Amino acid sequence: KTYTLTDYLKNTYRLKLYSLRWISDHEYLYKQNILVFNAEYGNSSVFLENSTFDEFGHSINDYSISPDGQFILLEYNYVKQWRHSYTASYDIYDLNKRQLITEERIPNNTQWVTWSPVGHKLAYVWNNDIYVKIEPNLPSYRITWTGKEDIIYNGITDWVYEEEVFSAYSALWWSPNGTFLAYAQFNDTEVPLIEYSFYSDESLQYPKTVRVPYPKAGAVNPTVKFFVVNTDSLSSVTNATSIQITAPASMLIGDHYLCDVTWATQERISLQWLRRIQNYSVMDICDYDESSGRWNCLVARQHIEMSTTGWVGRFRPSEPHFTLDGNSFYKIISNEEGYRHICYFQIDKKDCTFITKGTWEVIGIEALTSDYLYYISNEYKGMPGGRNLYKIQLSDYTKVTCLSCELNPERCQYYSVSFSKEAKYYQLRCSGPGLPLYTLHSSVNDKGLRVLEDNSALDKMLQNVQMPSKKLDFIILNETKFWYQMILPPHFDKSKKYPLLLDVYAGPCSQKADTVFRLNWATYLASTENIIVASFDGRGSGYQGDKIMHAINRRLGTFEVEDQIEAARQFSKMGFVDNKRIAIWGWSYGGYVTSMVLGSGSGVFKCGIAVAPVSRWEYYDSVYTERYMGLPTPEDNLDHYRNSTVMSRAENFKQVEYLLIHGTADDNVHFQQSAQISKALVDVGVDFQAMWYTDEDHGIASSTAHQHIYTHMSHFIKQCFSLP
Amino acid sequence: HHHSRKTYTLTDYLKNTYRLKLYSLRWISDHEYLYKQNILVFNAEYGNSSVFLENSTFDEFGHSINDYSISPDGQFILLEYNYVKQWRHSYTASYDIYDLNKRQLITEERIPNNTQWVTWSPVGHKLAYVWNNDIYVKIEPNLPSYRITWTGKEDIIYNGITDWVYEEEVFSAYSALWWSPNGTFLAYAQFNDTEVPLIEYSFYSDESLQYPKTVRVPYPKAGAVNPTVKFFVVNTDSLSSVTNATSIQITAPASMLIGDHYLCDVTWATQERISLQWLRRIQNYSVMDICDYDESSGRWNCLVARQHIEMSTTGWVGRFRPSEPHFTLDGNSFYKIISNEEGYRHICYFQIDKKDCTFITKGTWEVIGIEALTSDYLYYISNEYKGMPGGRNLYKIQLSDYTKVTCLSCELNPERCQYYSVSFSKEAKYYQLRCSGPGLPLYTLHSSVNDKGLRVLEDNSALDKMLQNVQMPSKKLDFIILNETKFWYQMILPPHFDKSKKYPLLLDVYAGPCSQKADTVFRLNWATYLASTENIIVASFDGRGSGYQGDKIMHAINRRLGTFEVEDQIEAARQFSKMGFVDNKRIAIWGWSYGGYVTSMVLGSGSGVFKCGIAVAPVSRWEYYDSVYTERYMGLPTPEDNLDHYRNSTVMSRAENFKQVEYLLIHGTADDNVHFQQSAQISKALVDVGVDFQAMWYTDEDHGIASSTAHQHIYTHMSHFIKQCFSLP
Ligand SMILES: *[C@@H]1O[C@H](CO)[C@@H](O[C@@H]2O[C@H](CO)[C@@H](O)[C@H](O)[C@H]2NC(C)=O)[C@H](O)[C@H]1NC(C)=O
Ligand SMILES: *[C@@H]1O[C@H](CO)[C@@H](O[C@@H]2O[C@H](CO)[C@@H](O)[C@H](O)[C@H]2NC(C)=O)[C@H](O)[C@H]1NC(C)=O
Ligand SMILES: *[C@@H]1O[C@H](CO)[C@@H](O[C@@H]2O[C@H](CO)[C@@H](O)[C@H](O)[C@H]2NC(C)=O)[C@H](O)[C@H]1NC(C)=O
Ligand SMILES: *[C@@H]1O[C@H](CO)[C@@H](O)[C@H](O)[C@H]1NC(C)=O
Ligand SMILES: *[C@@H]1O[C@H](CO)[C@@H](O)[C@H](O)[C@H]1NC(C)=O
Ligand SMILES: *[C@@H]1O[C@H](CO)[C@@H](O)[C@H](O)[C@H]1NC(C)=O
Ligand SMILES: *[C@@H]1O[C@H](CO)[C@@H](O)[C@H](O)[C@H]1NC(C)=O
Ligand SMILES: *[C@@H]1O[C@H](CO)[C@@H](O)[C@H](O)[C@H]1NC(C)=O
Ligand SMILES: *[C@@H]1O[C@H](CO)[C@@H](O)[C@H](O)[C@H]1NC(C)=O
Ligand SMILES: *[C@@H]1O[C@H](CO)[C@@H](O)[C@H](O)[C@H]1NC(C)=O
Ligand SMILES: *[C@@H]1O[C@H](CO)[C@@H](O)[C@H](O)[C@H]1NC(C)=O
Ligand SMILES: NCc1ccccc1-c1ccccc1
Ligand SMILES: NCc1ccccc1-c1ccccc1
Repeated sequence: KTYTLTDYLKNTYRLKLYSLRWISDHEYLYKQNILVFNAEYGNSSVFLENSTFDEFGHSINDYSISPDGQFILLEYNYVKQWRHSYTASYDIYDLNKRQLITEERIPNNTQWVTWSPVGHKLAYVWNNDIYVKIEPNLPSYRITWTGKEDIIYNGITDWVYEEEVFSAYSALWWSPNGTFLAYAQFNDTEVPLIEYSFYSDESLQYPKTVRVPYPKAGAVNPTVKFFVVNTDSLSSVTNATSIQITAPASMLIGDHYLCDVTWATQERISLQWLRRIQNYSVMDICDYDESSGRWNCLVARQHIEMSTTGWVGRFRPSEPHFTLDGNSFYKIISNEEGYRHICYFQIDKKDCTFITKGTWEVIGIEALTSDYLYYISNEYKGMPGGRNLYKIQLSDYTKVTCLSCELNPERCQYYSVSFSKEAKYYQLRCSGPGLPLYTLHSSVNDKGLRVLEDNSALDKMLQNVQMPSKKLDFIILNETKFWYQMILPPHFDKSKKYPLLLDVYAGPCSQKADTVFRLNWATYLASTENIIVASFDGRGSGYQGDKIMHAINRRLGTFEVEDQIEAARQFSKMGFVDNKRIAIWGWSYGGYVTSMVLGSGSGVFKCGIAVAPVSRWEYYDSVYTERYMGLPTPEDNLDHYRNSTVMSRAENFKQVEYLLIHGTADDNVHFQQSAQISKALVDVGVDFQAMWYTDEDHGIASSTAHQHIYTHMSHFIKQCFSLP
Repeated sequence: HHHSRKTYTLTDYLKNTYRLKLYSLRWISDHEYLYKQNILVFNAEYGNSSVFLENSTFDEFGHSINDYSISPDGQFILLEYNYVKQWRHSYTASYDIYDLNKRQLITEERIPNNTQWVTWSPVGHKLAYVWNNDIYVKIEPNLPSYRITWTGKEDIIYNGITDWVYEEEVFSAYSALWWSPNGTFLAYAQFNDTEVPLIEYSFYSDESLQYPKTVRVPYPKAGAVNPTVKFFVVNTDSLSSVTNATSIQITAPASMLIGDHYLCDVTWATQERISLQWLRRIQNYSVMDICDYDESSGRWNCLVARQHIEMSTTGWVGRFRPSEPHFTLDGNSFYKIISNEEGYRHICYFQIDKKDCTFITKGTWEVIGIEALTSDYLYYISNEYKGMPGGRNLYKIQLSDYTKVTCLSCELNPERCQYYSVSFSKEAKYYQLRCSGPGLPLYTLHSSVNDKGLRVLEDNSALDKMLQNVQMPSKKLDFIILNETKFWYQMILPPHFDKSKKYPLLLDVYAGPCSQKADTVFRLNWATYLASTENIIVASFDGRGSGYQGDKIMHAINRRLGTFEVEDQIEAARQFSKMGFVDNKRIAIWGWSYGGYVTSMVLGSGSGVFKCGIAVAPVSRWEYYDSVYTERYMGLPTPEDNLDHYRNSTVMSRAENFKQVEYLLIHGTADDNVHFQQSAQISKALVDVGVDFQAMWYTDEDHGIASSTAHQHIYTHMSHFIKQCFSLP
């Protein structure tokens, strides 16, 4: 038998995870029941039983143990908002007594909650204001009084900061020992609202209009203010006093963003700010002052990170990792040859020294100790789509050890890591070419303690199914390596001609050719329909240096689009591809590129599917769009904004079969974007197929809609490929 | 060859290869009408037409002239430009006035931009116009206008113009202004939408609009808060530029003010007598008031003795609304189509001071409309000829002798003409007949004194020439017996139709209350193409709920929408397949609006009769459609009325059954009538039960999906879907 659409949609074959949350430097929690595990022995006692909260009445979505292990926070009444944001009810459970607190409870509709990093202090956001609980059963102190729905956000992000800047709803930062609470304040007063209908359940007589403050390209952005409150000197008599830290003079001169918050020590915080033109950012290092109670960020302690060839950072400037004394830090920046490497900074000195070098990139700094910096990179075998954990000796930068490279080179070439509280242990997460493998390691000697999850259950289930394989490789274009992957049908025959589906994203810093094992739609297409599904990382793609990544700076809808067409041409020349049956599909940026490709009039592609595509860049949000496109003004980049629309390519869609799909409640890529594509196609008399999804957002992630869209897409591709 | 090789193609339909010529005229007097070659004044009797306005006269105008309107006295012309469509009847335009005698544009005190309605008095050249929701009157075109109302408020208070629901469902017009016969009085309605909830939807506009617009329209859905209505009459002769105008309120009868009600008809009877019809929100009870002007009061008074009640125990009253009265010259009598004791609609003769009327027509057929009445004759359209409800003829009944009824149009050309409408001159001395009948449309002129044909105005001979060579389809108009009742169907049959072959069939459905889809009208439409080119039979059926056949058939679906009319369409297809020439592996159904709903209900019925179908802008559940139309047939969506059937006749509840059929669902996103909502709820329900189907939204299109480009796209799209459903290459 084969891996079917049903298998994909119903998860017949499930990849087991081994999700753990470190509680200390040698203990971690795991759900089977919730057990505590020992890293030394692997023994486990039950921490809270299957039904410890039986007579609760509510359904528990998640939990959060306080750092000192004295209280547990139960989260229920989960209502998803955007990508990361949501609302929930909360209860505090005294662990020393095993009983829910009933006094001064956390209110319903709480936007964000968090423990302080030590002890059991609590900070939550409710109705856009910040409250603090020193003790779970004591009244909370109100920190901010300016909270206003859709307008002022204290300690939580607005739509655009949530999606594009912090990848989080929270804008609350505890100092390491919980003394200070730092937060951001966002003002959306003059930011225009995107409006769309929400139809809701059949019983709703009149559709509801959703209105979300959302800055599209070149519109009025939110403004940001930054505060730090002392949670140890809180009065129950007077209103708490918040100390503002103003953005540096180089940022105040125009529109800007707060793009990073990172505490260095107990009395030192680092903030990164980004100009609206995102090629200039500044890091301030701010110290708490004694006989003034204020925060001072010495002009001399400013660190500038700018780019001559593009934007700054992969998606934002990278975060700093301070040494314990906070007089030094490490961060990933692109070197003089454009490759992202770790640079070592002195709090006071302008120049940093690079501690990594080469024609590969550091992905992330993972942990810092007294003697070692740990990082993940794609250095192993010059493969940008592999991921390995390396150890770098701080006293000698040349002494670099790959901790994961050789553990299982056959099945594992893509690792992530999770260190214990003080990096004494680490769990390795291999998502590698073979089935995922989760292993525990002692960092003192780098030996492997034990296998946590090996997916042998999946492994034997899969023994009985004709499974596809992955070919990961590169082609040469202009004396440059460009990587691609193919999901090849089972019993693949080089001498026979297969239909090929080109799976595209191709956004700036994207990577679609990697060593990750996946069970997805492509898996079914290859396994059952005998379709090759290819992906390709061309210009604009990430983790290969700025020469490649910055190629599309200010030129979205050009090189990354052309390169996808070129990749398909190269794939025809591999001899096992039926060039009468090449297709392309993508979601979001992938939707855009698919559409741009189908409208290019290249003649390479028979058909395509665009899901929730951007159709023109003025329709998309400011932070993301302007990062690559600049501003849509006559003095900046209007001409290319005007040039890079799918609408302008409508005529060329006469040569191809198109499917356009979009959820009507997409807060991210607004239905508007597809509504304009469809209108333009109609206006030039192009026939095509469409599908809207009522009330689905950008994820089209309802169990039923998810199943419906993939089913619908399968029929379209099978129809396009003459597959019965 | 030399035999017909051509067919009527999809391109022919979309590009208008074969154009039907019309002959639209407008009577100016009792013996002259206007026409357009250039604007001429044809003399009806001789044919001599002197030139009235050359095409060039407005070349220097600087704007494209959408329409024109000559004052009743031919002294002034109204030029309409900057036309901006709103709903089905409503729009906005600029207006200028050209003095026909003085030969130039009036520049002083011009009608403002964004005028909602303009109209001449029926005699002379008084003017009434609505702007910013208020009424203004110009006694002369170049003088300052008199402001009648001061209460107009966008979306809240409408003066002399209807709100959404009154435009669409009650008056079929934007104006709520009615001049008295000689222009002395200007009657108007005033609607109040303060608590009517707003439908809201996105308008995407030109691609240069960065943020979509949200359109907000006061629109009462079934059971919602309705607009209130007040009625006024102002004397335009006693206007002054020193005091504000005095509007005299005419209140509704107490039997109406007791609960929610509507004004459904306004009809002047004389210079000093107006008749109002009012309808209760439960639309089974209506009251006509008849109101004389009082000379000493300066007020209007409706005498309770002259009050007339029209009701129905079986359904609603009127075909879509209570019928309009047609008054005798003295205004002491009127004629009015009402349903007789056995449910057939006929002309009843009423006396102003009397309760009981006398029926002037009888029979198992119906009067469609009263068209004209004189001292000696009443002229009306009916479907009596050959007992064919889908046929239409002009009849003449003698007022002094009801047994003397003459058919004026029946026998003119019986073979090509079986469906007529009429246009009478100002005092019925001449009339134009429009034959749309089985053959090519024919326009003729007549004098009513001797009823002889004066001339052929337009005979569509150019089109007859072009068609002489193309394999056109034929129409079969016949009936079937069901529960010993005749139900009529039509078939657009492919050329060289062969009884022995098995053709695929498309059920073209509408099936709304008082609908008629089986008639004698000649049409060049999508159905023409399907038959001519694709060899598909496209049939239509008038089952229970349909009109022009009596209340027995028409009221069968009262309070029961989505039942018998739906069931009868399914039943029809069974009959068609059992006629022997239908391939019942290939039966499709398609409809728009109510027809979209019926399509959806049929596809979701689980009958197994249909392979596929297309629903365009369908209603999906009655709580989503407007109060006036829905409640007419469905009552209130309340537990103590009809909530049960409201909840029971949604297409959503039938989602599961769509697993058995190929479905295409189409809807314009800016549909102000049947909201996109209705399809959005259908789609969600089909997604929820894992049914695959096909969809197409039309960005910024409304209920008509009428844009040149969109119109062509949807028909191309549907053609592909139907061709693939039927395995047609
Ligand atoms: C959020 O920003 C808005 C817009 O800048 C601020 O509103 C202005 O406040 C000033 C002084 O209070 C007034 O004089 C202006 O007229 C306001 N403009 C508008 C558009 O409202 C608002 O004060 C800010 N709120 C916070 C809490 O910072
Ligand atoms: C802390 O600050 C808040 C908001 O600034 C105060 O609450 C307001 O108090 C003023 C008078 O001082 C009233 O006019 C407002 O109506 C109050 N707003 C609300 C509902 O909070 C609060 O009293 C302050 N606490 C003190 C006394 O320091
Ligand atoms: C339109 O109708 C509304 C009611 O729907 C009228 O508003 C009322 O006005 C009176 C007196 O001004 C108030 O007592 C009521 O509270 C209002 N009604 C409600 C409930 O809103 C309004 O006057 C009408 N408009 C006009 C000018 O006719
Ligand atoms: C693991 O085992 C030791 C005894 O060998 C015990 O003291 C410790 O508490 C255990 N930890 C857990 C997680 O139960
Ligand atoms: C949260 O909401 C529910 C439902 O209204 C209510 O019964 C409960 O008391 C609320 N809990 C809190 C913490 O306010
Ligand atoms: C936390 O840091 C603050 C500020 O430096 C300091 O006063 C305090 O000692 C620390 N708390 C403890 C007891 O760890
Ligand atoms: C940042 O971008 C602007 C606009 O593209 C450009 O003119 C400027 O040179 C850039 N600044 C830096 C510091 O590279
Ligand atoms: C129409 O014809 C009549 C009769 O022959 C003629 O006298 C007249 O000039 C024409 N009509 C007008 C008023 O132009
Ligand atoms: C209508 O608008 C145009 C353009 O704004 C203006 O020139 C013209 O005078 C206006 N017409 C009237 C009669 O107000
Ligand atoms: C007419 O009515 C309005 C308000 O209803 C008033 O403002 C206006 O001045 C009145 N006209 C005069 C001057 O009589
Ligand atoms: C129009 O009607 C009014 C009301 O009956 C009357 O006073 C007036 O004389 C009429 N006008 C003419 C010129 O017939
Ligand atoms: N908004 C940045 C982002 C982050 C994660 C995934 C997708 C996207 C995205 C959506 C739409 C268009 C371009 C990117
Ligand atoms: N609103 C009555 C009407 C009149 C003319 C044409 C269609 C319709 C209509 C639209 C939607 C649903 C039911 C009827």
